[PDB]
Parts: sequence; C-alpha cells; structure tokens
Amino acid sequence: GISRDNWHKRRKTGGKRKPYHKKRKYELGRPAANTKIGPRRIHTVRVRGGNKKYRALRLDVGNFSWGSECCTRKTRIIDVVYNASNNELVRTKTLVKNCIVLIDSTPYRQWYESHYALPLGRKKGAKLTPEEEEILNKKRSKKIQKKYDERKKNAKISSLLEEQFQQGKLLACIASRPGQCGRADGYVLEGKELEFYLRKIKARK
Amino acid sequence: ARGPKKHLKRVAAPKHWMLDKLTGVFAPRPSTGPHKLRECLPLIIFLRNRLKYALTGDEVKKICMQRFIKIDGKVRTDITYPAGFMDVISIDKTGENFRLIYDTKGRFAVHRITPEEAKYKLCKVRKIFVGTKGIPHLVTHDARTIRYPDPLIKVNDTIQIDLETGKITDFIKFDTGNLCMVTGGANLGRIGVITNRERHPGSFDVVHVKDANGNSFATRLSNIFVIGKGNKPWISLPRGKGIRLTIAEERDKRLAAKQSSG
Amino acid sequence: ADIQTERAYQKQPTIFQNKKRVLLGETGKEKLPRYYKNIGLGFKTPKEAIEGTYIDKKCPFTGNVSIRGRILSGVVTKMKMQRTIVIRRDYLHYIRKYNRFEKRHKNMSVHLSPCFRDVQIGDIVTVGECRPLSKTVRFNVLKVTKAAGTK
Amino acid sequence: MKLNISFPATGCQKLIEVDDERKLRTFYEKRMATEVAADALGEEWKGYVV
RNA sequence: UACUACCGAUUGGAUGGUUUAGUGAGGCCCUCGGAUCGGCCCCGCCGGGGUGCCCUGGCGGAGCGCUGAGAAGACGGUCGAACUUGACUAUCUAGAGGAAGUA
RNA sequence: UGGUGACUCUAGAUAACCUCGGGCCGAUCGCACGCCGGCGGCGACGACCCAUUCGAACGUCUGCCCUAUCAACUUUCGAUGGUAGUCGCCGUGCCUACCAUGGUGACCACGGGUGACGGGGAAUCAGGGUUCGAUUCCGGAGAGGGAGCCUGAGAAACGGCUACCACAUCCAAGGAAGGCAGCAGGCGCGCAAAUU
RNA sequence: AAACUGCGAAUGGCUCAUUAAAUCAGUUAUGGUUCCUUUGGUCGCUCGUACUUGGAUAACUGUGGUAAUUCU
Repeated sequence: GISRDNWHKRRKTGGKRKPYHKKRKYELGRPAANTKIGPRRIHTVRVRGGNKKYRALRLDVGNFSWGSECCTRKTRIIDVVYNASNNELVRTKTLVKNCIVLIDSTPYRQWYESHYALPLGRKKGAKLTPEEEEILNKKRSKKIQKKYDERKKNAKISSLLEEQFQQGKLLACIASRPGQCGRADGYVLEGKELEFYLRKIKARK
Repeated sequence: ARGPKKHLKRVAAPKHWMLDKLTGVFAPRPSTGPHKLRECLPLIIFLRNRLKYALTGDEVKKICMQRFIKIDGKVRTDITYPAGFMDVISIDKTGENFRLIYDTKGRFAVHRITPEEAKYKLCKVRKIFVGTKGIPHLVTHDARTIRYPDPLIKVNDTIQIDLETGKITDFIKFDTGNLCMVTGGANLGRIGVITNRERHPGSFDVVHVKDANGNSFATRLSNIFVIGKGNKPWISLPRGKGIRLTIAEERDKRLAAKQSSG
Repeated sequence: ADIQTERAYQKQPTIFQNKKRVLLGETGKEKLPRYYKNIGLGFKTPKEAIEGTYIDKKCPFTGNVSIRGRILSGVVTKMKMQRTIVIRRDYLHYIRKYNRFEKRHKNMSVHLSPCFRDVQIGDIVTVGECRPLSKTVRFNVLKVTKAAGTK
Repeated sequence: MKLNISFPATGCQKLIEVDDERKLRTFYEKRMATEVAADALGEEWKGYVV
C-alpha cells in the first residue's frame, strides 16, 4: 500500500487536496529492499507490463572498470566506506548506487603485469614466487620485446592508486542500481574524485 | 476503465462511414490493424453498406469465411478488419478490384480499378531508422517495414509497393510541383499541386496546395499524400478529380442533370 | 572548492575526466572539457554556459533536459531559492457579459541556470517547457532581457 | 473410529469400523506418513505395517 | 382554556467528525524455520552383454551421506482497517421546572 | 551510417558482466501428397526484440457557483527548493538523509457551503441576458463503509479473495455462507416513476 | 459427454454518493513511460536420445467423512 501518488500532498499554495479516487495499482510502491554484502541472493519481482525486476538482497562480486586503462574485470567486493546520502547506510553496509566501496585489486594487478610487464603493489622485500617471474621476466622475440618496451614509456599510474595496490584494495563507486537489476557494477575512483572521497573519508572518521 | 474498450457506439462512429441512427446501438468497432479506427473502413461496412452484397452482418460473415476477399493480396476472414487509404480490395469470384480513395466530400468512394492496377499501391514513408548492424529501415503509413530501401527515400516521400513481393519499385520525392491528395482535416479528399511549404520548428508545418482550377488551400504536413510526379497521378482517380465544387455549382450541376435526363 | 560544496562529487556525467596522459600535457594546460549543447528554437547558448565551471544537472545548456512544449515569458519577482526563481505573468481575461476585461496573474516557479548571472528582478525572462524538474517546477529560463532603465 | 484401509498392490479397499479404544492406542499421537505395525487391530493383522 | 419555543440539571444514554496517548486484524516484504516428498550415492539378493571388474535390469535395506523441491509456524519491517481512554465539536433521543407571546 | 528545432538519439568500436526466484536461439498440430535413402508445397499454434494499432498514465497553457459573521495560510508529522539515493512502468518531495528558508494571498490565498459529477447540450429570449443539465454521446467515480491483496497485458476488480466496522442467512451450536447504485421483482421512503 | 490445457471474465450494464484548479473542456507534450492483441519486420547472424527426453496429475475405477456449501 506504499504509494507514490501526488494527490496526498499539499497544493503549492498549501491547501490540502481532497482525494477523489482511492489508491490505484499503478501508483504503488514496493519495500525498499536493502542490499547487503554476503553470498549471492537475488529475488525476482514481477512488475508492470509483465516485465521483471531483480532485488539483489546480498551481493559479493560485480565487475568494475579501470577508467584510465579501459580494463573491466569481475571483482570481489570487500567493504562499504562512504555513502554520500546517509551515514547509516555505512554501519549497516548497504550497497546502493553512488556509494563508495572497497574492491579487490588482483584482477587489475594480473592484467597490469601481463600488459605492461611491470610490478605493481609489490613490497620492497621483493619476494617473488616463480609463477609471475616467467611473465615479468619472460624470454620473448625482438619484435615483441620492442612492443613491450614501447608500452613501458606511458605505463605510469598516479601515486594515489599505487598506495592502494600496496594494500590490495582499490576504491570504487557503484554506478548501477542493485535493487533494480541485481548487479553491483561501477568504476574505480581516480584523480580529483579520488582525492575528494579520500578527504571525505578522512574527515568522517 | 480498467482496460481497453471493445465496443463502439453508433453515434460515436466516424462520420464518413455514413451509418444511420436507427438500425442499432453499436457500430462495427474496427480491429487493431494497419490503419487508425478514425481513418479506416471496416470490411463489414464496405461489403454490405457500400457494395450491397449482404443484408446482415451474418451474410458478411458467410462471404468472408469462404475466403473470397483479398485485401492487399492477402485473404482476410476478419469482418472488422480495417481497410484504409489506398488498400486494394480484390474480390476474385466476381472479378472486381477496388482501391479505397477519398471522395471530394471526404468519404471513401467505391472506386473500381483494373486488375493491371490492382498489383501495386502507393505508401507514405513515416519513419526511417538504422537498426542492428547498419540495416536501414522504412515504416510506411500502413505499418509496413521495409529493409534496405533506396537511400534517396526520405521521410514524407511516397514509394510504390508491389503487392506480391512487398518490395519498392520506385518512389516520388516530396517537392513543390508534385501532386497531392489531402488525407485529413477539412480539406480531405482534395487533389492538387504543391506550391509551398512553410516550416515552423517545434510544431506542425503547413503545405499550400493549388487545385486544378486555381483554388488554393493549406493543410498540415501530416495530412499530405504525394500521389504523382508533376501532374500525372500514378493511380487512377475517382469520379470527381479531387476538385471540390461549391454548393451553388453542385446545385447547378444537379439541376442540369435533371433538365437533360428523363 | 568552488564547485564541490555537496557531500557527493559533482561532475558532468558525459565528460570523462581521468584520461591518463604524459607529463607534457599533464603539467602544461589543465582544462576539463565542458559538455554543452544547442537547444533548438533559435536560442543561442550563452558565453558563460560554454566556458563556465558550474555543475547543474537541470541547466538547459549543460545539463540533461530537453526543451519542448510551450515558449512563454514572465517578469522576475522573487530570487530567493537555490537555482530557481519565481516569475509573474499578467494577462487580461475577457468577461463576455460586460464586453470587458479583468487583470489576472499567475505565478510560476521556474528553474534558473547559473549561466544567467546578473539577473535582477523586474526584467523579462523567456521560459521553455521541459520535463517536470520538481514538484512545482516545469519550465526553464532560456533568455534574459534586462529592464527598461538598466543602461 | 472407522478405518479406510487400502492395499496398493492390488488396489482393493475396505472400511473397517473399530469401536474399541484399546486398539486405537497404537495410532494415537502419531503423524501422517508414519508407518505403524498394526498388530493391535486383531489376529489376522500380524505382520502388517500400515 | 391550550399551544409554542428556550434554558435545561441529568455532565441521561447512543452515534458521528477532528485530534493526544495507548493498542493492532489482515495481506505484502525480509530473516529464519523444515512437517513431508524426490534424485544421486553405499551395500545385499542377484540376470544378460563386454571383460574377478564395468554398463544396464528388477527390487530391498540402512546411513544426521549430499543435494533438489518444500507446507505450518515465528522474529522484524511496512501498509493499515478498527478498538480503548481523553479533549473539542455535532446530532438523535428520555427529561422536571418555567416563561413569554400565540387565540 | 542516418535523423531531429534540439539527444546523453539511432547505428558503430573496445573491455568485461550476463541474476538457479535463469532470455532469445521451435522436442507442437492439420491438409495435400510427393520429386530424385535424401529434398520438399500450403497452413495452424508459438516466440525475445523492433515497428504499428487500440489505448493507458503522467505532465503544459487558459477556463468554474456562493461565501470576509472565513485574513492570513503552509512549515513539529514535506511545507517551497538544492545534492545524493530508495521506490516506481518512467519524470518528480513520491519517500529517505543532509542542507537552504522558502511557497501562496484583497488580481480573494486558506477555510466553509453547494437541494455541485464535468462537458456536448436544454428551456426562455428584440438585442443583451437568466435558469437548468441525475438522465441513452464523451470523460470521471463507486459497487454497504473503510483497508489490503492475488491472478493477469490490463484490476487496488467487488456477478474475485482476505480482514475490521455495520447489517444480515443456514445450524444437529461444532460450524458454514453473504453484497441488485445489472434485468425483473419486493419492502421501505415519499408529492413522485412500468412486466418476477 | 467429461476433464486437463488455452483464452475471455478489466468490455458492456447501472448510479451520481464523493469531488471546486479537483473532475472536465479546448490545446499541447512524452526527446520522461508501459502496451494482450492486430499488422509488418525478425527468427541457420551465436564456432560450443535428436528418426524424439523426464517425472507427475485429472477425467475414469474404487473406499469415505460432515446437519450443512460450486467442501473435499
């Protein structure tokens, strides 16, 4: 019986309307299904026209895109850190649109070394397992080492991202609506937006 | 209402069907189809009210259910099927072919055409879009979509369909100097030559048409159907040539038809 | 500062602004490319629109609205809300029995883009119909002409 | 009680009326779809589980 | 000689409408719940085929095996008729007394 | 590539994702029979998507009777607006969070009344007017009063369901069933209206 | 015949209680939506037992309960 009608509101002058018709079905609202972080649990809503909606009630994974590199990978979701609308959607860890979220970085790390042949997020102890040595220090052809070193002239990240790759957790912002399509998708925060949300998280805590 | 309506009262039926008051409470209520229900002839009205082949709706059911009526080359057993502007109604058993063309008073005439003419029709292109791997599309005024038209065909042009294949043979462009029929409004059923088109952005354009006797009239752009190129129509025209007589000269013609006949 | 006053990061949604680049452009000239469009009814986009730095999602020139419907005009009376003003439209209504007229008026809350700075009261705005932007706001300021005395 | 008793091996049924509460002690406080050895029903009912 | 209408105590009783406070039928959503019903396994009695082993074929048995489906019910949330007690207000009715005018 | 007065349109290119309460990519039916074991002619029922038709729903502008013995109202419990969301078929205070203090009014707001459903129309009429319109066409609303839902393309459906309130039926007293402001008909009400 | 399946039962009919910028009328808009059906398009565009797959359940047969239902 949640409704979205205009006729229960005051007029612009401030006088109250009398209702002339009672609640219709096309003016209905549904409960505000709050997504959490957990193993995947998605319910299905039958909507107007016979179409279909997806209430994600629990998500743990969704794909986020590195905007500068154009690298989109499916990635585990760690934690919610900042919600720009309410602060109580953070202590409850609710996933909605435009919320700031901590994601994994290892699908972006494995793409970065496979494409640019540089270490990223490695410690100064430099303990390297023999798995990634044969992709970081492979034997390769002259024409192919030419291409791999021609890529290395621009393979430079901001310092604000590499300290996140040090901890294995990038910062991302959800761009889709998880109550309406059952997915948590988005993009990795970079640049002015990144330092904006960094000082917001800094001032909030 | 709680949903779509299925009846039509007889007084609220379109005026050009020329139904009368006392034979019933209801009108035939056209089915959904290629033409709008304010702009169509249902097949039951054409077959007993115009052609007088039937005397009831039951006899129209009996005539149509013998698969004797082809509208645009396909058999229609629906008795309220909306036939419309420039559809070819072809009855094979009697050897007749008809095309629905407005009279000078804005009603569909019983226009008989030769079976040479009954293999084509003209359509007005209403929408062009490119869809799903760059295939261009048409949408005509009777809900046909055509893949891969000629790239010179633009919106408001008039193309020619072959009724068996469904493909374009040729087309007319929208330009001043071509011939029209008005398919809407006060000027409905009149025929003349385009002389002008004034473009008002954000609203409807106005097209000025000149009659064969020098009369001139405007319509909107959506009420314009390009018949022919220059002065030659690509179809046969009805009894009046799209020249609306005034009531005085119509009275004079009707009186001159009595002092000579008899 | 000077844009980011809200709790969420304001940006034009159509312009990507984290395109990586080499230091000869990363240090040389720093300019966010601005999105703007041309509304279609002969109205020309102001200079402050295409070069400004404000972020308004309801602006007719740099935001996501379309202008379609009725072109009207009123006179500014109240400038007291955030990015939206109140205009007054005066007209004469014909009473038929007396063959005469009476002065009526109607108010309109209308959205004012930040590209029209130096808008006083008493001057004539041209408004264009858009989609409903608020509970009572349906129009959008398209052109400002000054009052009679402001030289 | 009456006892609508069936036998799905040959599909023949029978209604036996038992007006003796000593026999019905076996079925009390049970549930549906729980098997009970029907020894208390008589003497022909020895190896019978219903 | 009678009517008319008021105040009217009764805070008569009953009913309605606004609100304070308290309660909350029912559906829907959510977190559980798991009465029951299957399948795949594991053995037993064992045919055929291929080769003591495997696939089929019939069962039967048990295993908190491991999964699928799943009703009652309950915590919570929401929508929310109604219920109780107030306050204000209105009406219908039982009601002593009287007054004036009405004739 | 194409279009519009105007796109953040259509089409294209790249990187991925693609919901167990799963998206499409045919395990369906008839008739006539066949041509060189294959290749088949008409239909019927389907089907994601696109377009069309019938709509629907939200908006734009102007327009309504009496009342000031109704002059200030709205804002606690959204009032007016901004930002981000949630929900919705979508636009939007529709709802939430945080901010701003706005919005309407003697050009009559707000409140009340109406023996007020609104129009097309009707009677009267020198010209101007005045009164009526429940009523067969169009639009709205409601099925005793409120409320909540299921199914479905479409309903907050009542010749569907679930409650409460008021009435009311059958009963073996445990329970069960209801909704004529459809057609008839009855009672009542009345000055006032027809055939089970 | 029955029964399962599909569709329709949201139209029509009735009434005028509510309702005073509300309804409604003329005008516009959806570039801000959904749409059974009809009509046209699309339906080897996908590079990865089929000469046909599996479990049920009505109608029917048979045994019943309740004072009582279009109960089961």
